[PDB]
Amino acid sequence: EIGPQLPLWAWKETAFSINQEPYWYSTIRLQGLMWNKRGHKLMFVKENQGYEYWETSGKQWKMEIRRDLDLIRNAWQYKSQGEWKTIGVWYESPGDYKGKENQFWFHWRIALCSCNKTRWDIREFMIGKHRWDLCKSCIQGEIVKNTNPRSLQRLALLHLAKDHVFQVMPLWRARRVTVQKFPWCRSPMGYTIPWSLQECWEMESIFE
Amino acid sequence: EIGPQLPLWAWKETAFSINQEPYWYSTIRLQGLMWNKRGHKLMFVKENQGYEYWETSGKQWKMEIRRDLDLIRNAWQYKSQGEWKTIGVWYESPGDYKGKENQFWFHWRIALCSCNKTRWDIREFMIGKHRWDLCKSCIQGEIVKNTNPRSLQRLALLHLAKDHVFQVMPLWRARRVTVQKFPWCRSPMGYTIPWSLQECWEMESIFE
Amino acid sequence: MYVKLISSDGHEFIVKREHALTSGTIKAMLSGNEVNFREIPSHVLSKVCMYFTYKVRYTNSSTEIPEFPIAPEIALELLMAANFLD
Amino acid sequence: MYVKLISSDGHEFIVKREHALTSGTIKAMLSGNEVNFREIPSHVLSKVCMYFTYKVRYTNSSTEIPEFPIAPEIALELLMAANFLD
Amino acid sequence: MDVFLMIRRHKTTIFTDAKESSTVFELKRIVEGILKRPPDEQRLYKDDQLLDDGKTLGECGFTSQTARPQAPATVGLAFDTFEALCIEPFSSP
Amino acid sequence: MDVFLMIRRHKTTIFTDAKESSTVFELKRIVEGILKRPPDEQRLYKDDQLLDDGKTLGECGFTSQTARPQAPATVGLAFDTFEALCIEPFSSP
Amino acid sequence: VNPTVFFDIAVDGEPLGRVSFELFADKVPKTAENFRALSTGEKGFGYKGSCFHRIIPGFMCQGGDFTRHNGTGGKSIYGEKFEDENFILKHTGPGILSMANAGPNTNGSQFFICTAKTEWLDGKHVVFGKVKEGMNIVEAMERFGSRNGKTSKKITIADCGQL
Amino acid sequence: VNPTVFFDIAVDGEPLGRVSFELFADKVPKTAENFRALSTGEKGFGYKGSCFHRIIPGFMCQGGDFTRHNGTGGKSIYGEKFEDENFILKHTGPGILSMANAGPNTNGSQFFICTAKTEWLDGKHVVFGKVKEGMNIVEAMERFGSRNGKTSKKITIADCGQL
Ligand SMILES: [Zn+2]
Ligand SMILES: [Zn+2]
Repeated sequence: EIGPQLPLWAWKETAFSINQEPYWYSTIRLQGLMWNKRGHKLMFVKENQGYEYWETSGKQWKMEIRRDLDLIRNAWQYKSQGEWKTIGVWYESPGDYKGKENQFWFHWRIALCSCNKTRWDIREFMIGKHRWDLCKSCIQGEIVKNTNPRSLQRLALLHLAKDHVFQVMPLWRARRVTVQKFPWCRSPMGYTIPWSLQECWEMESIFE
Repeated sequence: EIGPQLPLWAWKETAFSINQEPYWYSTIRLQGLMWNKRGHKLMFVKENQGYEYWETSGKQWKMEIRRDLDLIRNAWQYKSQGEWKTIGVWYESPGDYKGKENQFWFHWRIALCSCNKTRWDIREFMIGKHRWDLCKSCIQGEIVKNTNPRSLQRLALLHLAKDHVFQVMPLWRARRVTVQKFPWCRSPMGYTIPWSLQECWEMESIFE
Repeated sequence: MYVKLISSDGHEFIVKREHALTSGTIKAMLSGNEVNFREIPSHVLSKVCMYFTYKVRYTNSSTEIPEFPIAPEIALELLMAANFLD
Repeated sequence: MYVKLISSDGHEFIVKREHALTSGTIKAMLSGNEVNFREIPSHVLSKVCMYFTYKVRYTNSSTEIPEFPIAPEIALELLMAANFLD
Repeated sequence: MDVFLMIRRHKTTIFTDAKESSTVFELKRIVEGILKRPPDEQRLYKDDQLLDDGKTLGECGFTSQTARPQAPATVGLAFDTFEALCIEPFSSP
Repeated sequence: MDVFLMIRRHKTTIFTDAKESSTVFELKRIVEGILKRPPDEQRLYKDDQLLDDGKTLGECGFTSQTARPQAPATVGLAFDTFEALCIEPFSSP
Repeated sequence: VNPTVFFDIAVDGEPLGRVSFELFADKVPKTAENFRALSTGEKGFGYKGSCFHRIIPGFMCQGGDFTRHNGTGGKSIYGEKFEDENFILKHTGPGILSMANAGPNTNGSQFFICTAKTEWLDGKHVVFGKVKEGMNIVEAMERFGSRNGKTSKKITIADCGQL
Repeated sequence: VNPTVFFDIAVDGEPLGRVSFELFADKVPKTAENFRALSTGEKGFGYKGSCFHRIIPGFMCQGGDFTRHNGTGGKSIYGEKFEDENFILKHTGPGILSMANAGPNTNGSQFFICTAKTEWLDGKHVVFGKVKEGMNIVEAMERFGSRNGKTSKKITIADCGQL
């Protein structure tokens, strides 16, 4: 042979009735294998009239609080700009869901990825640099944080940051936190089939 | 020493701010370790005007179908008695949720556990036998399947089957199926803090 | 209107017929007054008689449904008559 | 009412003042008629002028919001004037 | 708010349901069709104190909570730890 | 349903918005405040055919879809591949 | 070729089930022969009548003390104790059988069955058996364990023999 | 005590980042010394100017062919090829460095870095290094890989040396 490129082709069994064994089960196996020890995790600090979490990032923080109220639910207020906003407990229609809490999930997905999200250095992209270190979902978050919501800087930068590849984050990820209940994420657009250009152009960054 | 009872006491690090290291992180680690290669899995067979699944149990079957309709959702009809019932796409209130689809999840949890669920042998429990092989959630399902909904046989048997221990099934379980969307389970009572005696006494079995 | 039940030791009961039709065996015997049982204990029969009214009264209403009090000791022989009756 | 813009090569434009206040630099210059730019390309200035009306007209309505057509070649130097203007 | 009552004599019991506002005249009528006796030989007893015909069950002490179907009360009849004991003949052809 | 139009002469362009039902009299009034000339030396041109004052933009060929703000059309004035070229003096003090 | 053994489990009187173990003899003859001899009991002493003295749920189940019944015993046909063997075999998930030793070269008669994908059980113990039939019985036994290893009920072996 | 090395990555011209590797010399002197000598290049030939010829996303990244640049090369200071070494070390998750060989006792100069908890890479290859700083750079390099191993762009090493 030429190298170690055996993996689990022989050890793959499946074949019950799923068929199409290559590129379907192997893709899921690789996606699960890659997302085991990659990323950060939620942690609990401070306790005054509420449970507070702030995660372990060091560069892109995110503060969440949960009160002792809602005796049968999940409030899970999170800090944006300078005020706390409720994630939501129950929405009558799906339209009220997609458009009221996408800001939380958009920042939550980026804050879990492990990347060098410091020294934005706006002098980049000025002399022909692309900053290949960041992912597709990380540079978008950096642009959202560092740009006015609707000026001609979220649009040119997004166009210049289209060649970056996107990593599929499984739904079972963004979980396994110390919290035993957690909010339910009824939205797959943030993790697979990522956000379109028309939705990142009209989003307000949590950071001030 | 006396045996191999080292495990990961030294390898456990945590201690960021979680504290209470014993009995909290070790419990989660053991729960995850036990539920890796235990149970059955969903499989896809047949395809006429709809996708059909029937799982791999051999004793307690469960048929599910999904049509090509709902172009942006999840119908996921399942067979009960002799008719198909829709799992649900969106519920206005939590009250409409808990009481309209608990029958699906109750049978889904039991059908995944790997136990000898054959030869019910009603002559058991007649001369002083308890059938310790089955779990707490498996004997309840057997009683529901093999008893009239409200006669004096779901009540005495449930009282006689109270000493069985219950195994905690994690929320991330009952997943990882070939289906890339799946219905969302907005109910934790079926997997943790198991069903009370007053709810298993008024439940209709899927099997006929 | 009223049906008659006889226990093993002679404990004799009168039951309203509307509650009597609940039991399958009682329905079969009445369809084919006075009903006799041979091995049914008196205490077990007394316990099982009340369940008929408990079920009939609460057949429609489902507000609270208080739990049925069954002692662990008596539950073993409660099924003895429950299986035969149904 | 109307403000005047001058490009690098002499391309001269007239813009309604309501759209003119959108740019921060234009607002600062008017607060402190005629505005001159030194290094702004003519094509880039023509492209950026239309975005003012596109934003003003669609500031409130959010029904469809058709995508803004930007060629990949021109986007590199579009930011050249976008950063200076804002 | 039905109240369930029992009349336990010698070895047998008679179980019935009534209303708290309902008087004991209908309770006597119930046993009229059982003992086949005129309403003179039967006197209802509550605990250890005499019960009269003219007073209803509302103020007699019977309550829905204390007369639940799970544990109906017993009053008995005449011609805790201990209670009355008497005889009863069967119906004649 | 505003229609956005351009008048591109020599090197400069004049951009404005109007209505499809709106006539060209107000369009001429717009350039009245720009060129400071009476409404006699200006004749609007569409493509290569003469445009008159008495016909509105509704039937002239202008449509909201074809006159979107992303790509407004150009008509020009007088005193694809190629178009008219002329002179324009600046405003005098 | 490979010898096999069967065990009958009883939980506080009434039996629970039957399990079958397959012993690898070609890869390691010594410990396989020792286990087979102890199970069939041709020298008087045998595995019959023992008791599983420790169960860690989701982790493992240890047993095989037929002398003291306290986990401090151990015996073999070769002698009181012997030394280790080859480490060619490795744990391959749940339901795998391996001898348990207090220290290196201290293998006696205390075996244990692992019902999890334990990768760190390498270089310290010899693995020699795998369950053939009766995995549900193994789960039923292990469900009665506890974190401290104490057993709520007595799980014993009623019968032993070789097929 | 333990020697360390640094690498500078460049993806199609402009550089991407810097990574640091720590080499275990006490546990295995031969392959560690060979890797250090090849990286610092005191015999003329070195790792400078090579190219990562195969990347499996979420799995691994192989490189180190400075002669043919096609994955069929290999050289060492001792000779064209040498034999294996001790297998005491084992893979301990992502970001671990190990030599890759086509067959047994065929270790040349083609190394690879694994960024996953691969447990089946045992008994076939020798593992000798672990990344100290620059894991994000390793992820950035590996993100450009593909299932077939083809690289959409050329990822090369710009500078090499020993701290
Ligand atoms: Zn990233
Ligand atoms: Zn089970």
